[PDB]
Amino acid sequence: KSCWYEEEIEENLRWCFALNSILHTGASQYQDIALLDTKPFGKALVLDGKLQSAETDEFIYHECLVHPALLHHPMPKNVFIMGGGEGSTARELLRHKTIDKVVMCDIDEEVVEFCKSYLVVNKEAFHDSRLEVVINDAKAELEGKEEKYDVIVGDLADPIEGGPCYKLYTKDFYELTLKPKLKKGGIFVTQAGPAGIFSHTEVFSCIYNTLRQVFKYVVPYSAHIPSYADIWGWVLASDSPLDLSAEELDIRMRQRIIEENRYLDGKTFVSSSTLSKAVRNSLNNETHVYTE
Amino acid sequence: KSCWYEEEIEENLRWCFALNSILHTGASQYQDIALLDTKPFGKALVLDGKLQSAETDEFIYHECLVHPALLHHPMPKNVFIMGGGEGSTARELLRHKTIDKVVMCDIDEEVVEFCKSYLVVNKEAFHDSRLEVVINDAKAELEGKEEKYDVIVGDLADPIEGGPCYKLYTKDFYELTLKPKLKKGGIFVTQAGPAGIFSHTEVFSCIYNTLRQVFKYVVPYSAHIPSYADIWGWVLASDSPLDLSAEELDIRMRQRIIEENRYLDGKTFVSSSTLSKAVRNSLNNETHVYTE
Amino acid sequence: KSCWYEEEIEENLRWCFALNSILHTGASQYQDIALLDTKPFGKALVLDGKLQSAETDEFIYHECLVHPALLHHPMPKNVFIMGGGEGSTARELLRHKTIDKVVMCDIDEEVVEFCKSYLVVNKEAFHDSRLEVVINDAKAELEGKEEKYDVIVGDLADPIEGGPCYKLYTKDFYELTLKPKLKKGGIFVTQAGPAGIFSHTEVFSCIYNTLRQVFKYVVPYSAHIPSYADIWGWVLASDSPLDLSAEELDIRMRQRIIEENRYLDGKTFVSSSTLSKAVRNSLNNETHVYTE
Amino acid sequence: KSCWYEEEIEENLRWCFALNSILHTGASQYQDIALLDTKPFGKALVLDGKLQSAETDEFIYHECLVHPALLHHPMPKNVFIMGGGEGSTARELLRHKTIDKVVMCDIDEEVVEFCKSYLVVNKEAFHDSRLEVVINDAKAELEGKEEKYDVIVGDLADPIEGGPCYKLYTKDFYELTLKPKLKKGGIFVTQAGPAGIFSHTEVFSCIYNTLRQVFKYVVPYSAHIPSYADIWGWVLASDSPLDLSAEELDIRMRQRIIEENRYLDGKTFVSSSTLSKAVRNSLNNETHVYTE
Ligand SMILES: CSC[C@H]1O[C@@H](n2cnc3c(N)ncnc32)[C@H](O)[C@@H]1O
Ligand SMILES: CSC[C@H]1O[C@@H](n2cnc3c(N)ncnc32)[C@H](O)[C@@H]1O
Ligand SMILES: CSC[C@H]1O[C@@H](n2cnc3c(N)ncnc32)[C@H](O)[C@@H]1O
Ligand SMILES: CSC[C@H]1O[C@@H](n2cnc3c(N)ncnc32)[C@H](O)[C@@H]1O
Repeated sequence: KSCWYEEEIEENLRWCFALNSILHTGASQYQDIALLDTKPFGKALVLDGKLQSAETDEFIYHECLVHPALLHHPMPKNVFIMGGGEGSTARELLRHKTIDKVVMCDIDEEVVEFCKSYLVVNKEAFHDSRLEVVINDAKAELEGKEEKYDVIVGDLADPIEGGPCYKLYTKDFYELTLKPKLKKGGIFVTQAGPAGIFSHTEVFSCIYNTLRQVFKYVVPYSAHIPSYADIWGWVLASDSPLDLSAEELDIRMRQRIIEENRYLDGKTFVSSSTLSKAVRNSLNNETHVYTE
Repeated sequence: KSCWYEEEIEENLRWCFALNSILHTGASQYQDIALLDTKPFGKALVLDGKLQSAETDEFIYHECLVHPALLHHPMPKNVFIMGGGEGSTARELLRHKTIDKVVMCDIDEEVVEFCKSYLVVNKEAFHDSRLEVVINDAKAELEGKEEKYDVIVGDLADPIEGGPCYKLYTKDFYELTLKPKLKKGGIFVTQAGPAGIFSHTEVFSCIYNTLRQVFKYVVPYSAHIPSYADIWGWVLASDSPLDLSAEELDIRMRQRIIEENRYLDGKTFVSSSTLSKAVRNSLNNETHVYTE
Repeated sequence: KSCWYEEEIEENLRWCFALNSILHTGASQYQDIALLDTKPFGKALVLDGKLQSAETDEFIYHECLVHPALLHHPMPKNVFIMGGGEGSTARELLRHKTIDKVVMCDIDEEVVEFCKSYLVVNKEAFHDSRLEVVINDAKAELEGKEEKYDVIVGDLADPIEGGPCYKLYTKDFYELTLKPKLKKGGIFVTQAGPAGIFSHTEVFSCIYNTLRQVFKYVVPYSAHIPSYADIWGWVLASDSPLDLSAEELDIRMRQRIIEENRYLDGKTFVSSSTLSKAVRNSLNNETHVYTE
Repeated sequence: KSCWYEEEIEENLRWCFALNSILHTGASQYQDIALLDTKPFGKALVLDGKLQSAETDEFIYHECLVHPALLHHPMPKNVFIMGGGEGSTARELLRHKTIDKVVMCDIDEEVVEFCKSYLVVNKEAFHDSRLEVVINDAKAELEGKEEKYDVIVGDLADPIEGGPCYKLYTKDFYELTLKPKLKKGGIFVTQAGPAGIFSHTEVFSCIYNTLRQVFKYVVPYSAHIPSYADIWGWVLASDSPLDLSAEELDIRMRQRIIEENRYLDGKTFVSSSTLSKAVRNSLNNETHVYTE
């Protein structure tokens, strides 16, 4: 009971996990990198002292981030990840039998190399001949190449004014950089920060609203992640409709995804996408738009 | 911040709230009592060192516990609360225009008087002329009185083996004590413990399955409670169906409930009662029944 | 075991006391004020989240701050405290039968009023007809009045560049403001911050060295305070010698001080003033002088 | 900072050190073993969840434990350590040019091998040809061998009733086992627990008084150990006097000890052996004697 990892989730609120060990480290100019072996949540990847992915429950975040977008697509073949150095987003994408190519574009080579070696859940993903790793700022990569994609996946940090990832959540990014690189029928999905009853106002509503200014159809959704001590959110965006029944989603999963999902079925997604009264209300009334 | 309340909410997992003050304390034969003034969650009632109700979010637990059961009844008039010394269950029940009598049967008078003295938000509820307070074991109290109720509400602790509340979750209790004290068309609802992706197997699935042995129609549902750092669960049970649309629920809230709910609208209840894949599978495959 | 007061003593080092209650508060523009009722150390006065005085052991700090200076004086009659709003420095001074007048000059009236009411160890001190309370910056008070004193006592915060108390530790303060207000045979004593094996370099050595530039005789000394999690320091300074045997000090205490000291006898002071090898070495080699 | 080692060093009192890592662990029949890499104190050996030796300040404990005893002997040649598996006691003893043989008798081989493997500062000491390691209970080992020593060193745990080390602090042990294994002019020194203003009554005063029943000359002394957040105690005992000046001690260190001590000079020992008022009074009024 003597060693603890502690994080201040919100100020005046601390979440503490008993520690077995501090397994491996790196550090880059971009961020501090650590892998902790924790008692309640297993191995935990921590970046700049912030938990990113815990062994026991990261499947929830990665299944929610990836599967709804691909399943709403009629035939998703090629896909670009903004971020994703941890490798689990890639792992989940690669379970889709329709996928020919996944480009993982992470700014930090140290994250990629670290996780490739030490997040061994992703070992087969990292060695899948369909994966191409690119080391670059994702906005620069997208602007610089002509290739278009069926799905683009944002797996970056929250947009904080003055911060490194903000510019990949702006109206101008989505409109001028992102949409030109989606094929017809293309779907964007991004992680969209906390989506709790109070916490949803921090970035989730703004991301939803910003996407609403650019894409015709925008579907916000959320799920609890125990290790995060909150509900997390994601947003789908597309110029083609995003409206499938629970059973339609299930049929698509059984046909197209190798192995059973552990978190997500069709009903789970329908529930995730039915937000609570107050959260719906904030999203509907939100006027803030991220710009730069 | 200098002052903290710390609770080990699961083995190897600590949840800490910064404190403004420690307001009042009390004690009884059944439990120690404290009211803390916390920074993240306002005033928080703690019983035996376990958080019960926090000012900022107890609305969620109490709206979830109360409103679905009454809204699905054609005309709910009398209601009996097992426990509810804290007073927020009563507060919510008394928001219904159809209600003419609320019996709060809590075993611990010290809890009742403590909250009646110090939980300001329930002052008005405790003084409502429809509210009758009875200090007793709710099982004995139900057996010893022939009166029957349109709704019975379980607001007890989790059924822990050898614990004081266990016996109010057994098949025999439901079948031989509780069911005979429901009027025709009667609805029972109980709090049913943690309903997280892993925590749902502790009691929630067993409470669902136990009620399934006794009532024809049983509807489990859940919602995130920030202050608990988990999803929490409730189960409706009745020998008449419990099936209304979101739109019907919303009309009925407008007709029957004084002022606007803060958490719950019709679609929120639909979402709440659509459990995730793994949770539905546990509930549907469960075989444990609580018996003496 | 649930409520704790925590302080980061040095960074990466936390000292935590179990809390009974948060008894009283104030706040002024100068500082936050709190009285905590702690389990290990009793009642604890905390200013700006920093422990100042704990019930169980503040006698150590106040006996060490006050008694050596007065006892080295042949007949100390009038005495000025820089700071001392907490009242215990005054209490200790007032045990001297030679003392006619104590001036307590604290900048913060809220500290004085708070402690007068709630640090009831000092109740009789605050009501001693010999005490005069002045509310003012001590440097302004000393510069503005002509009255000279037999002993001046610094009971202020550590000198931090840019901070409120720094200017009362400078060479120019001691030389131009302070020494003119000492009578012949006058003794200055000030608290001089941490005096631990590593911590003594922060301010203790600089204070000692600064005093050395102004006063002929300068005697540094230190003692452990359990609640501080360190050795603390004080420095005597005078233009007349400071050299008494342990027995001479004892005889003076029995003659001049009402009641028995609990911490300090003559041998204790001799030991306190014999610093360890490394601390002596830092004090001897120190070249930094506080100036402004 | 995110990772902490926490130890409850007294009831209701927690001392927490930020961690770089958890280096190695081990176990035996007698205790669990861990080596932590801490921010405030460097590498720290922990036995049964209790801090033993920290890299930044263990020099203080080990110089205090060893050097006074040898310096007061005219010519100390052979020495027996009760415990000392950690190796720093040996390290210090081996700094003396007069020493020809050091017996380290520790009951736990796992402690010995753990520290011999992982405590770098003692590598050289463990490989010194004067050092002999014996794995045994030091009481049995002393009884079973007729060899006598110029100095015996107690480096054990505190005598706790019903504990493994209790029997190595009793009058009968000292009188019938230890005293017959001291050569004429022999000196015993033992660690003697906490020696704080309040903590000195736990064992320090009883260890002093017990030794007083058996040896003609007994000298208690103490020093602050930052990592322990307390003053610690040792007691010298001999049938010849233990009385040298600071100047004599310093000359003898120059003559006999390789390189400069970091903590201890002659005046430091004088200060150490001049206890404060309340501590001297406890030691001098004590009547408990440790007996079987
Ligand atoms: C905590 S951020 C999650 C991931 O996004 C990566 N990242 C941050 N900024 C960018 C960017 N501009 N383009 C691509 N990846 C990024 C980080 O290296 C990390 O792996
Ligand atoms: C935290 S338990 C919730 C409430 O249930 C009450 N309680 C516990 N057991 C029973 C019982 N058998 N009957 C009625 N109330 C109970 C407690 O006093 C508390 O206020
Ligand atoms: C923690 S500082 C200790 C005391 O010194 C007081 N103090 C701080 N600055 C000054 C000053 N310049 N003159 C007199 N008292 C002061 C504070 O109000 C507090 O009571
Ligand atoms: C923390 S106890 C200090 C050392 O004493 C050792 N020890 C405990 N009891 C005895 C004993 N009876 N004889 C010798 N060493 C002991 C332990 O293994 C440890 O290394």
